[PDB]
Amino acid sequence: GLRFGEMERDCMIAHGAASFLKERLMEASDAFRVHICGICGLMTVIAKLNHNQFECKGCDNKIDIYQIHIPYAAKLLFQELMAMNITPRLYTDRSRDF
Amino acid sequence: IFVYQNNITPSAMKLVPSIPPATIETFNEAALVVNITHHELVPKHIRLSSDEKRELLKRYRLKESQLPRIQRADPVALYLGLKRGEVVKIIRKSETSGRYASYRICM
Amino acid sequence: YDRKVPSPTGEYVKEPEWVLETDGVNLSEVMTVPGIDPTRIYTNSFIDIMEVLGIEAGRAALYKEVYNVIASDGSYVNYRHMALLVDVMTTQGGLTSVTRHGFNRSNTGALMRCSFEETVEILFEAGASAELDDCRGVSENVILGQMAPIGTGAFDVMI
Amino acid sequence: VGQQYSSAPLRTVKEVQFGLFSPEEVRAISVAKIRFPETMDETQTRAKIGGLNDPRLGSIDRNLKCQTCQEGMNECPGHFGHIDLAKPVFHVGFIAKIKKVCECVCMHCGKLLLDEHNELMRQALAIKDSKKRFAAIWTLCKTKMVCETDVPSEDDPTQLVSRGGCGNTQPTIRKDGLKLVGSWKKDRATGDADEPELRVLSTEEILNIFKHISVKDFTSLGFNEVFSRPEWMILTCLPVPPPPVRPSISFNESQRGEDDLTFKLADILKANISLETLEHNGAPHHAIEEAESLLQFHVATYMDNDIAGQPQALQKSGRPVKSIRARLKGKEGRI
Amino acid sequence: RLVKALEDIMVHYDNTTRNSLGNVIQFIYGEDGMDAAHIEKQSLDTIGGSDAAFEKRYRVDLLNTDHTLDPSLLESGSEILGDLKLQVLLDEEYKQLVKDRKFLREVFVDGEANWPLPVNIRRIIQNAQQTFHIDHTKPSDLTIKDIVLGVKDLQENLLVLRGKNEIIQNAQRDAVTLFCCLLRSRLATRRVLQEYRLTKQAFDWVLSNIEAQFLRSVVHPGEM
Amino acid sequence: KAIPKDQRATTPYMTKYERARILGTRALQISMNAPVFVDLEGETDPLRIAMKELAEKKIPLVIRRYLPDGSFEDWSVEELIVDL
Ligand SMILES: [Zn+2]
Ligand SMILES: [Zn+2]
Ligand SMILES: [Zn+2]
Repeated sequence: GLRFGEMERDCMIAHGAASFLKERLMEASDAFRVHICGICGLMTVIAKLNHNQFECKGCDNKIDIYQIHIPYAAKLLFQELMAMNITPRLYTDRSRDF
Repeated sequence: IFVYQNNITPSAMKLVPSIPPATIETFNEAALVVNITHHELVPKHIRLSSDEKRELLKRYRLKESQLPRIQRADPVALYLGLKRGEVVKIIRKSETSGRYASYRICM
Repeated sequence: YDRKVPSPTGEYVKEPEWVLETDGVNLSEVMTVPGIDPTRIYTNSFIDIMEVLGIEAGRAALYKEVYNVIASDGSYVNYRHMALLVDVMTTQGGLTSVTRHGFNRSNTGALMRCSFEETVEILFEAGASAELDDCRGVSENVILGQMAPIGTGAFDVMI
Repeated sequence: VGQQYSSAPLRTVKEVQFGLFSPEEVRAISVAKIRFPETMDETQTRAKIGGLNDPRLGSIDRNLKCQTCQEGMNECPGHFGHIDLAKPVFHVGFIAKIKKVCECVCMHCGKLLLDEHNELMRQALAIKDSKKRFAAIWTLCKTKMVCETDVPSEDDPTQLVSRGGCGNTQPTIRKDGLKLVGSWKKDRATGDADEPELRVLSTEEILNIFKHISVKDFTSLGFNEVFSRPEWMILTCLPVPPPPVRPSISFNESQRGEDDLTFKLADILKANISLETLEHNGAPHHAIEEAESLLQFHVATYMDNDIAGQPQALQKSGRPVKSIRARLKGKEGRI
Repeated sequence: RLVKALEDIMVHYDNTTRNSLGNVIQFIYGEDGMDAAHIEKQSLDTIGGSDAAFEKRYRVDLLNTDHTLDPSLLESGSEILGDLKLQVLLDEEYKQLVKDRKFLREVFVDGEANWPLPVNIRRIIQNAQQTFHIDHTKPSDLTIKDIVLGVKDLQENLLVLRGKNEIIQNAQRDAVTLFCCLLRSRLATRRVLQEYRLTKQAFDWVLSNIEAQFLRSVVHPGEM
Repeated sequence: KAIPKDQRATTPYMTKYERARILGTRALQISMNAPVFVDLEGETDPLRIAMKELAEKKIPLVIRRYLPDGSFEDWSVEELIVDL
């Protein structure tokens, strides 16, 4: 054995060790920092760090913008998914517009 | 309520919603020889007014779709003439907490 | 069968009673038969109880049944657990099986264990049909380097 | 995790919407314009051209310039490019979809082959599941090959009800490589109407049919009108992936090596350039459609490799390949 | 296969039990909001016995020579013989005990008294017998009000839900019904005086304790 | 979608998962040579230290409890009662 399968994963969820499950199942790929537009979850934010200017253009946002961390693999995966006309809208709230 | 003895004409059955908004109910005598609600395993189902229902969804902040469900064809629901959308409060006994109320929304 | 019953003096009394056990089922037509208490009649086929007495009854039955299986081993398990099982198995108005019904789902998302290695055709299709992933699953949040909203990660800490 | 500041609030991802880029959108979001298949040379002098990796996109050589966002080859959410295709091309991974859709809607008017008047069809429309609906409708109406003008009412079959008007016949579509072919006929072996007719369903045909369809029709199907319009399963505007996506291998200074992805983009850009040229200068009519199937190939090639022909070209005499399905799989199987 | 079906169900901050879709599966976890590990099997005395022993045990009648609190048990036992205003309280107590006896016999038709419930009261008491060194010789300095009104306020605090509205306040009452039955049956005036001579402090302590243990027994939002 | 400091119905007490994630985070910072708000009685371990800062209600962190509807409640570590 020695692998960490669905089975030991469940036990860890029971224990409620949320952050452990993250540290184990994840691949240490150093978390990356990206700027996301709050209206169209795409990484289309020009982060001018020195002039506190952000801009999303096309969307017309200089205020509704967030900052998030994700593994580098994640970022490439998304840009790649963008490269195929697929939109991985990332959003920062569950309470949908419903 | 129409209490037939043996069976209804599959044609006469297409003559039920033929007069909205009024509703027609069909019950086979045999199904009534015994009142299931009196059974030892059937908790008491209490219908909620649309007001009562309203307050329900509010206080638990629920979408109408997140409530446990009861089938419109379900025996106890047929018994109370529930209609898709109405909600029943079910008060049952419990070996955990004396009383325990649950809710089901007819579909 | 034995049957603790209350006495007019108050104490519980073992007041024995006759019961018929059957090897076949027809709940619908036996309740009616006169001479029987149609209130206490029971079957171990919860599927028949449900059809005749309503899902809430069925729920009780299904529990009563799951219970005996464990009890018959001398074992004991807290009500809350089997209860929860019995409920999940019920919330939809009918008896839902859990020994895998669907070949795709039961309550998951379009990312967890991206099985089929077709995260290829799955993503293309997910783009087609504007899919909205809730991200409440452990492994979906893994791919985002996040903790899932469970135990430790079911709330945010702030400054 | 790194350093510096950000007046922007830190937050976690909660939901995730999946859609398809609209042609409009890719242009709103893109910062480049890409015209040259070249990269960093202008009369030897190293730099970059207003063509590929350069305009507003990130940089190399450890230069902090990039869409006035600074930072450099790190802490740089690669910025996307832009590039207009001549005649509309198809997206490899959706072709199968496109068919299934074309066989569900009547050509010319873009209306569902079956309406509410059909009781069978009603059952498939109540189903609230993209996979199921789109599946339940397709198997049900792919059969009809005549857009009905009138269908027997819910009452006496004596009276007929008028609906989408265009009793035009529907074609039988068969997939051939990267194109869609369909056959016609006035009934099956009915007097004065035998023998089929084979023509190729172009991309412009497909666009009008997918663009004329109305929301209530996408609905029955798996579309949202907001994040996914059937019309967006066909490419008009190619979103250009930024440099971090396709890194340029470099040993010390002065040594080639740009990712296979930048190569398939030169092909797409060239297969696009020779296409614009022809339609403008000298159009030999149906002699152009051969440079059109090339772009249709390099756009399909640049995204996936699993057809009759495998474009392993590049700079090798020993044919290699790296699309994107090939990259996702390597990372979907690694994660 | 079981883990697959319930792997997404958790207990939320509204003390509810739902799945990833937000659908309600249990309006209160385990119907009582309790955490299984803080539960123990205890016997609800009230159900069993003859109606007679029930009365010799929990019945207190200040307006009646024979069936009243012998002044050995209580300090104000002699000057309570006949307090009209106090009988009202005792009567309202005894009434509640009877309503309960009936309720428990409608829930558990067996006559079965032993059921798992949070907070092992039997212990807390022995944990008062030798913690304050109580001697069953001198009377208690306990007021018939201290008890009756003390036990009555305690119940206001158990709390599993806090919603400040009509619905939730009922749920709260529900989730706590069975446990209070046990509470009332154990901290009944005779018992607290004739069965385990508690003192205004030992008793004031016990009350305080039960509230604590009860609150540690509630399920934590987050439990999977 | 926010809920005023009054009207909060959630638990007054700190859940084990919350008290477990706080000690975690805090402990982390301490391990990263962060300013400490307590007087060590000669304690060296960060977790050990965080337990003390939690013990002396000196942790400027706030727990934002999300309901399943989307709304939320904000409780300051300081308020939350810490029994367990
Ligand atoms: Zn934007
Ligand atoms: Zn940049
Ligand atoms: Zn048409």
